[PDB]
Parts: sequence; C-alpha cells; structure tokens
Amino acid sequence: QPQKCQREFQQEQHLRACQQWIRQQLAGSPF
Amino acid sequence: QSGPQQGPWLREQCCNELYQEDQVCVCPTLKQAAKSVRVQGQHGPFQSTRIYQIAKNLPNVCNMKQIGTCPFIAI
Repeated sequence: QPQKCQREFQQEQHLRACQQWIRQQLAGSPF
Repeated sequence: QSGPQQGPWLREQCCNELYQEDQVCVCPTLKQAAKSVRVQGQHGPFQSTRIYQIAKNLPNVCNMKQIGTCPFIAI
C-alpha cells in the first residue's frame, strides 16, 4: 500500500494516451 | 486499429510515465485507474475485480509482460 504509488499516479496527471484502452477497455459485450 | 500498417513508438510515452519511475508502480498503477474506470457512470455493471487484472497496458504502454500491466485511466 505505497502512498507514493497512488500519489505519483494522480499527483502526476493520469496518462491520456492510455485513456484509449483504459477507457475503451470497458467494452467487452457485442450485441 | 483498423487497417494496421505501422508501428509507432508513442505508446512508450505511457510507460515512460511509469517506466521513468520505479516499476514498483506498474500493474499497481493501472489497478488504481480501474477504480475510476469501473464506476458505473458510463459503464453501469462491470468487473472491477476482473477487469482489473485482465485489463492490459493497452497493450502497448511498453511491451513487457515481465514487468506487469493493468487498466489505467486519464484525467
């Protein structure tokens, strides 16, 4: 339970390039 | 990634963020992300528990399953 980890994460600026998968990833259920 | 025919090294930028630091915050970097992702909002139901592990750098972020990977997030 490293604080720096969780910190650095947000403290920085949640990557964006990942925003793609990170987000799109949500998908996973074809109609 | 329809009609694939290129191999950019931009994704690295994603890892570069984590890599630059201590891998110590690799899979644990995304995990926390999912925390936000999941949150119904636009994805009512989900598997924060599963989606967590399953996830995947992208894949791309870096390209090393020997380090770790998980679901990330953005601002």
